[PDB]
Amino acid sequence: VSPPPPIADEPLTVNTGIYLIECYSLDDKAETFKVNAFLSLSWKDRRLAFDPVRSGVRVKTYEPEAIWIPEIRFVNVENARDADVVDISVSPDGTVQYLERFSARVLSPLDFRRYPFDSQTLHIYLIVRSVDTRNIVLAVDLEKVGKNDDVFLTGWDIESFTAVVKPANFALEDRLESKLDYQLRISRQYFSYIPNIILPMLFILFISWTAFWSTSYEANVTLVVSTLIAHIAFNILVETNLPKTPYMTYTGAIIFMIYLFYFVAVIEVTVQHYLKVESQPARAASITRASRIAFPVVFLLANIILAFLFFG
Amino acid sequence: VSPPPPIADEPLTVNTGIYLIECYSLDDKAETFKVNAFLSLSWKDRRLAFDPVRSGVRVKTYEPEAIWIPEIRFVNVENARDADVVDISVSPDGTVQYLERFSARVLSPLDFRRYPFDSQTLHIYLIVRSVDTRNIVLAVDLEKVGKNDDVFLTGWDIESFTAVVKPANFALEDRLESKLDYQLRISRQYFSYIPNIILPMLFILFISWTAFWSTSYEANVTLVVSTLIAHIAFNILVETNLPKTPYMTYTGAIIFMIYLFYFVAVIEVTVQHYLKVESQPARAASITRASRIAFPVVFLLANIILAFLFFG
Amino acid sequence: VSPPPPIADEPLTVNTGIYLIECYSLDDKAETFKVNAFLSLSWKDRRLAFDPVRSGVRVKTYEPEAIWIPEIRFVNVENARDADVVDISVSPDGTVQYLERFSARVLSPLDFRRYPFDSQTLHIYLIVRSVDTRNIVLAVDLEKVGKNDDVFLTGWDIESFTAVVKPANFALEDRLESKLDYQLRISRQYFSYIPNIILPMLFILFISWTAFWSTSYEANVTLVVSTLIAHIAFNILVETNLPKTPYMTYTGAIIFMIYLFYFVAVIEVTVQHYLKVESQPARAASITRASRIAFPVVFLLANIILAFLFFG
Amino acid sequence: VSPPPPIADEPLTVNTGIYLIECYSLDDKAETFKVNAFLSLSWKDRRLAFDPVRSGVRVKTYEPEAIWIPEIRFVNVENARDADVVDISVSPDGTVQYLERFSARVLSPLDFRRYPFDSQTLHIYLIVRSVDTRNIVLAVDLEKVGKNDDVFLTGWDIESFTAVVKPANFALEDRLESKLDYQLRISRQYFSYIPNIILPMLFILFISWTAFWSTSYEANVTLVVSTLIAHIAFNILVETNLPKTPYMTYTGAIIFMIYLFYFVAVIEVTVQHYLKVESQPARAASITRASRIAFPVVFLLANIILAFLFFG
Amino acid sequence: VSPPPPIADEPLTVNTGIYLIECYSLDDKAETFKVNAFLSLSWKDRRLAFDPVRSGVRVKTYEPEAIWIPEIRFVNVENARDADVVDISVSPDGTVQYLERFSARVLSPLDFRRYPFDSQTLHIYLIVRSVDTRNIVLAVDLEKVGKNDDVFLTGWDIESFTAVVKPANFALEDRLESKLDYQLRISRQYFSYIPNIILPMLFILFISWTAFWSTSYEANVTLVVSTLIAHIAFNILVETNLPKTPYMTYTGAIIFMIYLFYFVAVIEVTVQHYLKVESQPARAASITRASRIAFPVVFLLANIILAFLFFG
Ligand SMILES: [Cl-]
Ligand SMILES: [Cl-]
Ligand SMILES: [Cl-]
Ligand SMILES: [Cl-]
Ligand SMILES: [Cl-]
Repeated sequence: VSPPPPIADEPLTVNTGIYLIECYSLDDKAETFKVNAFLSLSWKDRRLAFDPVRSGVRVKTYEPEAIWIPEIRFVNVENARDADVVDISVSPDGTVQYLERFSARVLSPLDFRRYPFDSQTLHIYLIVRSVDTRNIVLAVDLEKVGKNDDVFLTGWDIESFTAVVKPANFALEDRLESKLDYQLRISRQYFSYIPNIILPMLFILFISWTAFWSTSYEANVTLVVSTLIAHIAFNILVETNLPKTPYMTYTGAIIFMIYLFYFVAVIEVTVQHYLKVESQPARAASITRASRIAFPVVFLLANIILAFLFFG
Repeated sequence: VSPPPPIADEPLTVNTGIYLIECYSLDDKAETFKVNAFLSLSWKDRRLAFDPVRSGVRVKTYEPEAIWIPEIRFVNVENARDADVVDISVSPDGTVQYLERFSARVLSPLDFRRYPFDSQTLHIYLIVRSVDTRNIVLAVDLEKVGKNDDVFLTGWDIESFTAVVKPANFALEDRLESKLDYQLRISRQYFSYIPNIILPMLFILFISWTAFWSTSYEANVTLVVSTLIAHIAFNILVETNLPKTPYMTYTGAIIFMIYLFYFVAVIEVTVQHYLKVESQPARAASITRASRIAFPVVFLLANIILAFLFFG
Repeated sequence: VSPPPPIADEPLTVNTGIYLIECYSLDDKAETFKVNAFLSLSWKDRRLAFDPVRSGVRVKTYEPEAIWIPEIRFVNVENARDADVVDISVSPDGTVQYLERFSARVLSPLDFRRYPFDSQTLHIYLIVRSVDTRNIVLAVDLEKVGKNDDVFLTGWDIESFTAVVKPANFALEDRLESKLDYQLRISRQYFSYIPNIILPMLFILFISWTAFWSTSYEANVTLVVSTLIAHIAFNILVETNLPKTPYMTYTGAIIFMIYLFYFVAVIEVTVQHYLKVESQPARAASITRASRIAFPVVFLLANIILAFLFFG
Repeated sequence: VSPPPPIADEPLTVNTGIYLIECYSLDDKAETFKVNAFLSLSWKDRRLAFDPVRSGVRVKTYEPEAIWIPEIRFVNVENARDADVVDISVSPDGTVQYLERFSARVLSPLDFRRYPFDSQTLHIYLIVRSVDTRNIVLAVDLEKVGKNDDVFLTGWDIESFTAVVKPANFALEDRLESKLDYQLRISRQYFSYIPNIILPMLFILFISWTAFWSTSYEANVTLVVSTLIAHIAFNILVETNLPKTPYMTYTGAIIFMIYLFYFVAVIEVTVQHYLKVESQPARAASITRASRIAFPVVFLLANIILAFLFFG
Repeated sequence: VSPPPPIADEPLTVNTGIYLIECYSLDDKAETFKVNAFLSLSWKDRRLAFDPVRSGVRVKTYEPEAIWIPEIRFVNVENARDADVVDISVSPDGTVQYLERFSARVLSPLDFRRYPFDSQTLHIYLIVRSVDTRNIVLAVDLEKVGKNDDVFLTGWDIESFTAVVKPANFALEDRLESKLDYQLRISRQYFSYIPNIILPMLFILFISWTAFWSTSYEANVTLVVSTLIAHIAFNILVETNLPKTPYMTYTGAIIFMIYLFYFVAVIEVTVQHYLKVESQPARAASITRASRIAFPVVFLLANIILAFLFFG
């Protein structure tokens, strides 16, 4: 009903804590995820103090009404959280214990420079607005921060869930506000990607590369163009999941390099056939023998170079 | 309004029960399902006791207000349940009868190691938080647990719906809590999968395998590559339903083995043609005759080996 | 506020009725549909009786509060209905007239054994729970059951909307309950299916069948395999609408039979070419001439057999 | 709180009006659209009359409570509208001025006989239910019906928004009800359809038709079948937008005619090759020369005939 | 409870301001986006004035009730905003300070004439309706308009967020209303488009163009038609993102020009083969040599012409 008045000028300290219960629905394209967790708050109010001996009880229970509770809000959320009060307890000295359970949709950016083998960090911001009569600051209670053993994400491993103890204080809208950071570190499970994407691509590439042992123009043309069509289908299937970024990624580089290889293979096949038509069956043979060795070595070298560039 | 005070130190026992009415919308990718069911609660409160002879009635009816009702919550739910009170009845000795109908979205993990022929177990957890003056524990009433005869799931058969009678007691947030387990066992209907997926794949594979009776290079190349394209289309159609897992599955193993077979077939066709070009028409014939027998036997043996590995 | 007390032991009779206004969003995969309709209720309460001459009015109007209204619920619904009270009227003898408008999502199974030319029956169940002091039963008022002339379903024709007059009485949760059945019969509009699906399939099949008048192996191989690819694309387009069922359907049988025909055609083309290679140009000619007649007759006969099996 | 009593027997007249603000989300498949608009109501109540000189004011303001407001409902809506009261004003003679802003989802059927170049009319129905003591009728105020200049629909042009002044009075549920019609006429923007659909189809058709200048069987077969596959892909792309109808449309007729042309072209190519095999190189030449002229003229004539049939 | 009465005739001035926090979910097809921001309001009310010395306080705090607050509404929104009051403060002279946080879905049109390299301007309109006793006008407070440093849009860069200081006053529904404009300028990130779309198209075009160095009809036909099929697939992939417009765009022009090039290439290949069949192997050679130079130069010139037309 009214914020507790200070003794002389000290600000009001509120201790926070978040205990995760469920986390799910991590969308790459929308860069959002859903959370379900506990919120704990604690502060000091001497107006609620009582004598345990006289009252005959140790802990008093209060309704959410007829008591002052600070408004804590999330910054990076789509809508306001859906929360219910679980319990409210008051100690004889005046310490208030608050607890609730909530659920919200969090918006956070992601980095896809290493998309198949990337790691991300998720941020949750807590903020509080100072009233005209009292300054409010936030603090972290490390004994009430954690997560359950059953918390799982589809396609991700959860590493740690910690918080930055030092808040950030700044002025917004002629008011002082304190902000807190809760960080959740996850890593992607890349096992399903290998046998579903990487290996069939290599098989199709090798199938395309068998035209350097044939002298039929029509058969080489069929092989190369059909393998190009299959590459296009696979590239469409891959792009239907990865969003667009203003920077270059590993997968896009590999795909572009594969298109360049297909183009060079078409060019080599045309040059072989053209030389063979003009009654020069030695230069075509030399070029074919050279290409047989040149293609796989150049492919391996460019793959090593790309891997060092992106992961070095 | 206030939890009933104990006699000396005994905890408060609450008997629970769940009667399923509707279950639907089982998503493989999101690992969620929707439920609609009855919730029954029963406990002891001696403050509500009355003399039936004096009052002239046997059962008293109370509104949800002006009576203490324990808060029971679900653990693995996306949001709070949408529930309404049906009836509340009080026995002359003080026993309270509670009943409601609710609907919620349950989050539960699944196992896809045997995806076409898998069985799953769904869990629903009930929890209760002890107050500062009374300890609350949960119990199971086997006479109020069941399901209707019209309960159906699209693509699944329902086997049984039971509950674990022994609760789990632990301390969370400086409070003792009791948790209960409700298990629902289902099995997948695999009839639609056979004629829609398994048989056309075998027909396409056999169509690819008819190039070991031909000596035209262009026709073999067309046959093998077109059958590869059709395999890629079918593989895309299959993957558009099965989520990614951090482990290896039956279907993915079969698909990878099919790609390997296509690669080996391409390699055999190229080797046959190359030998025939170099004026050696006996080794090519021998290799073709050997492959004719070798491919189906190796395919059958690898399929048997995979079936024992995954279902043994 | 309290159910009306019986005279000696008679149960309370409630007359129901449903007048449809809008029905839409019929999903084949989810087996759900949306409805918007009127609900009418009528019962007897002698505590509300009045003298028309003394009061000077004929019909009294009451608010939904300060009057006892029975709770009627739907069984096969995803959530509780969204309803508003329109009017409440009381006759001088005590008869209460109730009316409301609601909207709900109904869950009902479907049968796809004759998917292109199937008819379905939709069920809506009304139930009521007896109180500890009065037994409640349901009845049907045939003069308040019907539908508007503007009620339409996208892709379906509406035949009739009737109700079963005899309720079903049974004991559930130590309480007697009465249930009612409202049936809605619809038929599928199959006109759009013919020129969009059935005729192009036949054209593609006939295009595949023109290889029995050619002696070029490469051209036959191209024709058959390309027509197979187009069949696969059409089959994917068809399956993207029809859900999976634990039984065999007409369309799936036809599709499997088409795949079998393509396989046999490939086998015939290979056998023709193999015989022609071994310098036997009479047996190949005989087999080709026989196949020319054999394929269409066998196709027609198997189609007639399937049509009798599924529609006989 | 109570409807105003009549003088002798006259019914109560309510003047309505709708001013559109936003309209969006027009779904072809679901035949629904979303609206956001103003609702204006006006009637006569002499119980609210006052002397302006004595009161010292000209217009009185009332809360939505403690005043009788008629219930007006929409007929063809999925759910009840979400509305808020803007202002309520009372004139000294007793005239009440009502205004609100609402938003709803309207269900209305559509006609696709001329799908690329069709025009539609959208209907919004307002209805009111007579009370047991007063008859209520609806009227139209032409000075409060219109739309903003910024109202736009994605892919449609808005022509006019008028209303039928004569209401429809009928008896429903033993009660007299008045209904009103609000019509919104729109036309489709067909500019994007031409260069995206119509022209590439013609190019692909012409590419298929270049086999009447070649004598290679394999090349003709490749050309015709590949152009058929591309036609199938385009037809799938077109059908993924147009819903199914119980009648024949322009686009479906054109597509079927294109399939028939492809079939006839295949048949002609086979007949040419067969005649050339039997050492008759004059009849094949004559048939080819005749087809060269016959195909485009027949195509143009059938297109003209279809255009007259559907737009005549 | 009542608008503040004017001194003689001056209108009431309300100062507004918007501070953006989050913006997300920009849909090209639906032309909508979601916002989360602060709303600030300020006006003058002398009825709330107080003596600071007598009261002993500097700023008074009021609940949203028991105080007059003007109704401010958004024009181009799908639904009403979801807002909560943060703080309300009153200065000793009577100035009222208002603040809230809200979230809404904004509807605004877009221009796609330069789709890959376009810039858009988003509009947000604030409006207020004058009461029958006071005229209300809106004003802009430049010291409370801005955005956070963490505001990001997926695939867009944010340039500036300003407002037009001059409002628009007009009469609507017999009432004077003031409207304000808030403009947000963004630019598209076109980096991901180049290596994913533009370069593979050029590679496929060049692969098609290698048939002017070959004299095999079948191989040229395969190359051109397969490259056409791949172009069709890419065009479908591009159109699955860009909505339809009543005007011509850059991308659609390029796609149509590519189809025209494929048609002309088919025509050239047919003409070459026809001349070669008629024993004229000099004109075919001349036409091939001319086309080799003509195609790339014409392609470059038409691309330059289109680029000047659309960006000049
Ligand atoms: Cl919040
Ligand atoms: Cl819950
Ligand atoms: Cl209900
Ligand atoms: Cl409504
Ligand atoms: Cl608003």
